[PDB]
This record gives sequence, structure tokens and C-alpha cells, in this order.
Amino acid sequence: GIVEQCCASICSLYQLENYCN
Amino acid sequence: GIVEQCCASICSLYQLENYCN
Amino acid sequence: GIVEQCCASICSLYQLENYCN
Amino acid sequence: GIVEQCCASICSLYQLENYCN
Amino acid sequence: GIVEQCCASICSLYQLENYCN
Amino acid sequence: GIVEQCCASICSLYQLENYCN
Amino acid sequence: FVNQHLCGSHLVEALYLVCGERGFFYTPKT
Amino acid sequence: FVNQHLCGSHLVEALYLVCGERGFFYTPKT
Amino acid sequence: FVNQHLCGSHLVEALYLVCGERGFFYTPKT
Amino acid sequence: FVNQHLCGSHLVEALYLVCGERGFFYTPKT
Amino acid sequence: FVNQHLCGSHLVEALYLVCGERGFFYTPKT
Amino acid sequence: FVNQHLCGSHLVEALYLVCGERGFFYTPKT
Ligand SMILES: [Zn+2]
Ligand SMILES: [Zn+2]
Repeated sequence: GIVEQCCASICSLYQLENYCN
Repeated sequence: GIVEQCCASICSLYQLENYCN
Repeated sequence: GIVEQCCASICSLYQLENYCN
Repeated sequence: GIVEQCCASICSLYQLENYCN
Repeated sequence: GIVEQCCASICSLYQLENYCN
Repeated sequence: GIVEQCCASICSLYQLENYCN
Repeated sequence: FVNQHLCGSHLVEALYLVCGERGFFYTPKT
Repeated sequence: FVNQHLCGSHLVEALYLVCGERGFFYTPKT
Repeated sequence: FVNQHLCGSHLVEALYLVCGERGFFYTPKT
Repeated sequence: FVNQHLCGSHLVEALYLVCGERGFFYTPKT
Repeated sequence: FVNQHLCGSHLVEALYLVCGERGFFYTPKT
Repeated sequence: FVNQHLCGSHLVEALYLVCGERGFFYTPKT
């Protein structure tokens, strides 16, 4: 999920926008 | 939702926990 | 500046990026 | 206290240091 | 104190409430 | 710069005030 | 007015501490 | 946008601003 | 009104930076 | 509630919300 | 009034995420 | 003032309050 994708590793804005609804 | 019940008046932790999963 | 355009109304990321270097 | 002197007007660091231990 | 109990180690809500006044 | 001086190492208030304008 | 945008950041920060691992959804739409 | 690890409340706040009136979901359990 | 609850979080955050190791007490009661 | 280490300003903010109008004390020196 | 001081902290926090390594200048003076 | 490492948004917020109406510059690229 988000912790693994964005905290453990880095997330581009497009990727962080996958968690918008 | 939460913006109209908790920005118009203060919401305690207990009132905030209602909006969790 | 930013205080009068973004505290008086909401500024999206895109509007905020205008004030970067 | 601090809520009535610093939320009604801006308090600098110096005014805030008065409420430390 | 609090740093040692809640930052070095983890604090339950009951324990964090020991630092309320 | 600031990251190197204030995050990698610690900055006194005088030093952090070097980055005020 | 007052500011529900600034309140919303505080709100989602508060919900991060209260919900913990249960997680949440923030929808200012109803 | 910023190019670094965003954890805990800094991830929730990055979500809050990126998503705008769409809102988001924060689900840390895995 | 205005919002002294949202202001209070900013206030205690500001006091964490200003007081450092002297610490503080936050009492909205007087 | 959240079940993780809370340090610096994240501890002060957790205190701020947990305690409510009671207020709290932040004393980091040990 | 409303509060542009509390809004300004949110503003510079938002700009830290949006600008990333381009950095910024915050001048409430114009 | 606090005597510890201040990184990311905690450095921007320390700057925000220290500098007051003077404003500041945040330039993380080196
Ligand atoms: Zn705020
Ligand atoms: Zn942090």
C-alpha cells in the first residue's frame, strides 16, 4: 500500500495521486 | 460530514474516531 | 502576494507552484 | 492566557518565550 | 519522562494521558 | 546551505536567522 | 469566512493519530 | 513535487493537498 | 468565530520550538 | 489510537489533542 | 479577522511539498 | 530556542516563526 510505496520508497505526484479518491 | 461537524465546533478524539475505518 | 491570493480563497498545488523558484 | 493574547493578535518568539518554564 | 516513554518506546493513549494535567 | 547546516548538524537561532530575508 | 481548508489539514492530521492502523477516508462531499 | 520519503502525518498532509476536494484514503495496514 | 482550537495546535507547536528543553505547560484555563 | 513512536512536535500535537481543554505538560529534559 | 498568520504556516508547508528542490521565498510584503 | 536537528517541513516551520514578517528563503539544493 501507501506506506510501503511512499514512505519505504519514494512516490511521484502521479503515484501519490493513486491514493486520491 | 466531518468538515461541517468538526470545523464549526470542536471535536474530541471520541467524535473523530467515528470517521475511522 | 500569496497571503492575499491563497488565504482569502483556496489555492491548488498548481496555483502554489507559481511561487516556487 | 496565551490563547487570548496570541490567537487574537500575532505573538513573536519573544512573546511566546514568556510562557516557557 | 515523556520523551523516554513515548518517543524511545511507544505509548498507549492511557499512558500519554499521564501527561495531561 | 540550510539543509547541511541545520538538518545534518544543529543550528542556533542566530544561525537559523541567517536564512531570514 | 472561517477556514475549513486550514481546518481540514488539522482534521486529517487528528484522524491519522486517532484511527492509527484502521486508516480512514476523508471525503468533504456528502 | 518533493522527491523524498513521506511518512506518518507527512504522508497524510501530502495526500490532503495533492488530492484537493476529491479527498483520499489512508490505509497503512499491510 | 475565528478558531482558537486550530490556533492552539500552532501555539503548542511554536512553544515546542521556542522553549526547547525548558519545556512548557499549556493551560487554556485562567 | 496510533501505535508508534511519537517524537518532537508530533508528541506535542498528540498531547494537544488527547488532553483537550485539560491542557498538558511537555517536559523533555531528563 | 480570519488568520493569515495561521494560514501562512500552512502556506509555507504546502510550498515545501510543491516546490521540492527548486526551493522558495516567502515574502508577505509586496 | 530548541537545540536539535530540524529537517524537511520542521525546518520550514522553524524558519517561518523565527523570521516573522521578514519572511525567509528555503533553498535545499546543494
Ligand atoms: Zn492551522
Ligand atoms: Zn515530522
